[PDB]
Parts: sequence; C-alpha cells; structure tokens
Amino acid sequence: HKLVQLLTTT
Amino acid sequence: SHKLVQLLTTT
Amino acid sequence: LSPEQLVLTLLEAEPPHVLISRPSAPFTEASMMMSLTKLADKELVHMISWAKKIPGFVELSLFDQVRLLESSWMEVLMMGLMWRSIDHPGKLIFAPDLVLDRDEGKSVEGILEIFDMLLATTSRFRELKLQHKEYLCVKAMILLNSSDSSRKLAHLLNAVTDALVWVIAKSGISSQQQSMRLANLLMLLSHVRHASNKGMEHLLNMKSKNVVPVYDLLLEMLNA
Amino acid sequence: LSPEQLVLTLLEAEPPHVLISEASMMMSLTKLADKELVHMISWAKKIPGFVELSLFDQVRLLESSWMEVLMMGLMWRSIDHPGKLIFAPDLVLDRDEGKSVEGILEIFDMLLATTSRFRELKLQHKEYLCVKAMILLNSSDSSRKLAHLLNAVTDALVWVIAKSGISSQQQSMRLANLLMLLSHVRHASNKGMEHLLNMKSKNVVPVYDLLLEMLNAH
Ligand SMILES: N#C[C@@H](Cc1ccc(O)cc1)c1ccc(O)cc1
Ligand SMILES: N#C[C@@H](Cc1ccc(O)cc1)c1ccc(O)cc1
Repeated sequence: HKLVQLLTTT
Repeated sequence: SHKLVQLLTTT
Repeated sequence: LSPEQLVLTLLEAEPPHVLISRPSAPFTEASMMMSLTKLADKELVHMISWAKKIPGFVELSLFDQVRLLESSWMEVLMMGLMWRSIDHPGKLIFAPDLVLDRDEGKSVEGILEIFDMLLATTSRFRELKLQHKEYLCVKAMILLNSSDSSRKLAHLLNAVTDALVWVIAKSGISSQQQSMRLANLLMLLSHVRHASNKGMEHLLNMKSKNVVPVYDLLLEMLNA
Repeated sequence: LSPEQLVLTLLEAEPPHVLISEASMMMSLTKLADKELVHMISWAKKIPGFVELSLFDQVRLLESSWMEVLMMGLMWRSIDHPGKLIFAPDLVLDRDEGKSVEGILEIFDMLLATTSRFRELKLQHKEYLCVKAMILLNSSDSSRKLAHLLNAVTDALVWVIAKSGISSQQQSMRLANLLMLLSHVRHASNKGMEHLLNMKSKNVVPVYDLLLEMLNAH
C-alpha cells in the first residue's frame, strides 16, 4: 500500500 | 559423513 | 538518451544522504536495531523517488515497478552503503554520524557476519578502484535486473548496461581490459546479493524476536 | 594455458550424462542430485588449478555453489526444449508435474524463465562451460590462486565471445547480459535450497548421504 502510494501519488 | 573430502582426495 | 545523458540523469537522481545520529549511550541490541531500521525506512522513501527518476522506469507497469523495488531494495541499500564506505577503509558509513566498526556489530546477535560480508565486498570494489559513474550504473542495474512492460524493462536494462560500457570505455584501457573490467564489476553483483539475502534473513528473524520498530514502509518491503 | 586450451580443458571436464534409472518425482530429483554431485566433484577437480587450492577452499566452493551448478547444468540441458526441464533423459518434467508438490511450481517457473532468457541470448556451449566454472569459482596463497583461476575462466569467456566475430560493442553487451543472468540462476538455487532444506527437516524425501552432507553445509 505505502509503496504504491509513493510510486503513484507523490 | 565426510564423503565430499573422500571424493576430493581419491579417484 | 545518449549513454552520457543517461549517466548525467543518474548522477542528478542520486538521493541525499540520510542523517541519523549515533545513540548517546554505547550501542545495545535495541539501539543498534532502531538506528539501522530507522535509517533503512528513511532511505527506502528516497529510493522510491530515485527509481522514478531513472528514465523509463515510470513507464513500466506499476506491478513491475513494485516487484523490482520489493525484489531489490536491500541490495540497493547495501550497494549505497558500500559506496559511502569505499573512502573510509575498516568502516561502514551507514550515515555521516553512524560510522560503524566490524566490532560494533557485536551489539546484535548475527549482525557481525553481515558487517564482515559488507566490509569484504566493499574492499573488492576498492581494489577494483570503482568510479562514481560506474557505481551509478551498477546501482541502477541492481534494481532493473532484480525481476509491453517486459520489453520496456529489457530495453531499460540494456540502456543502463550500455552506459556502463561507455563509462568504462572513457577510461581509455584496451578493449580486452574493458571486457575484463565489466566482468569483474558484474561478478560482484552476486556478492552484494548474497549480503542482501543474509541481511533480509537476519531482519526477518529480528522482526520475529520483537526488536524491529513500527516503521511502516520497511515492514511492508520486508514482508515482500 | 591459452583461453582456447582452458576452454578445451573445461570441455574435457564435463560430467557424463546421468539417468535416474508427488513422492516419486521428489525421490527422482533427490536421487538425481545425489548422483550428479558425485560427478560434480570429479568435474571440479578437472578445472586446472582447482586441486592446488587448499582443501578448505575446495570444500567451501563446492558447498557454496553446488545447487547453482546443478541448476546451470539443467538450464543448458533444457535450452533447446521449450516448456520442459530436462533433468535427465528419463526425468523430463514440466510445470504441470511441478504443481503436484507444494512449492515446486514456483521453482520450475523460475528455471523455465531463466532457461528461456538463455535461449533468447542463444547461449553457446563454450559460453556455458565458462559460466558454469565461474559459478563455482565466484561463490560466496590459496586466496591468490583462486583469484587467478577465476580471472583465467573470465578471460576464456571474453575470448569465446570475441570468437563470435560480433562487434566490439556487442561483445561487451553480450558479456554483461550473460553475467547478469547468473544472479537469476542463483535466485533459483536459493529457492531450491530453501525448499529442499524444508523437505529434509520434515523427513519427506530420502536419505542420500552426499546430498545430505552438501545440504547440511547450508
Ligand atoms: N547491514 C545492515 C542493515 C540493513 C541496511 C543496509 C544499508 C543501509 O543503507 C541501511 C540499512 C541491517 C539492519 C537490520 C538487520 O537485522 C540486518 C541488517
Ligand atoms: N529443481 C530442482 C531440484 C534440484 C535439482 C536441480 C538440478 C538438477 O540437475 C537436479 C536436481 C529440487 C529437488 C528437491 C527440492 O526439494 C527442490 C528442488
């Protein structure tokens, strides 16, 4: 979850 | 086990 | 796009050094584990930003981007550690104020073995006189080699490989010596990877033993 | 030795073809690995220089690298047989057969995919010879002899590629592509070792003494 956040919404 | 050493030291 | 431009992109994309302070008291198992895991968690945030600056990476499938980072992260951390350490023989330069000795490994059961492997592999890179622009390419190769998106990934790995070949060629050594140097560098990728495997095993065991703090990103990446 | 003459020595060192002669698949595989380990020791002793290493170093290299060496051999035997793992003439397995034991499909998929990468690179026999030796010698006075031997085998690989006549650029690219594929062979071997250690800890697969010795090092 956190990895996908940093990859896509940062 | 000591089959590796046996095979390393014989033919 | 040109090998020079790719190298300059990687140079610019280099993460800032993460600052962590040495504990006030001599290291305990808890304080050593806290220091190294806090550092790893902060460096993982920066690693994700770095990966997104590698030309092409963001055009892979999200699932491919995830798999590569999940596969490679401890290897990438360890390659960075070895590079930070190459100018300071005998030391592992985890951070500017986190400079550890083979012997400070004694604070955590089983971690001295990991420190010895990292110090030894660092010494191999030091003897090879690894250069900054070679390091940049090799660190990117670690990520991209860890695994339409599949074709794009092959293309990106070839581009970085071509860049390393170009870097070595700028050194002006003979064709045969350029090939030997490329092979000597890449044969260390399995030694860094070995250290990663042993580090990951150790950290998983520590998570079992209840010594790893609640750092969200790290735990996600550890669990896979 | 010239690189050509070193490669011929590795060609001469090659082990014989080995035949095995659910539970049955796992027994066949562990029986095969035990037989192949006997021939692997012979092979290593025919690598020029190896027997002049310390006995300690000879033992640690074989203990470290054996599953990687078995898997590199399997990939070579399988290269011209898409979809199949040619363990032996009488042990040809596919991923369907792998599904029959928990954890084996993953391994077979990894082996098949890495084989497929070698097939796409059109790996050559003499390239295989050099990389299999390199796997052994690069595994985790004697120290200097080992570094010399690994350098010699590396030089031979560079020479094999040089003999293909492809461009100098393309030679460097090919060298890198082959060497990068070996961390994939090593991953597969880590997964296989893990699986076999679990099988041994459960007493699910038979007691073959050399295999057990070589597993116990891990
Ligand atoms: N060595 C080491 C670290 C991992 C690490 C490596 C490089 C970095 O830049 C930051 C952290 C470690 C931590 C906990 C363990 O249980 C085992 C190993
Ligand atoms: N794959 C596979 C084999 C090992 C193997 C690899 C190559 C050979 O030439 C012979 C045997 C295996 C055996 C038991 C396990 O529990 C898991 C994997």
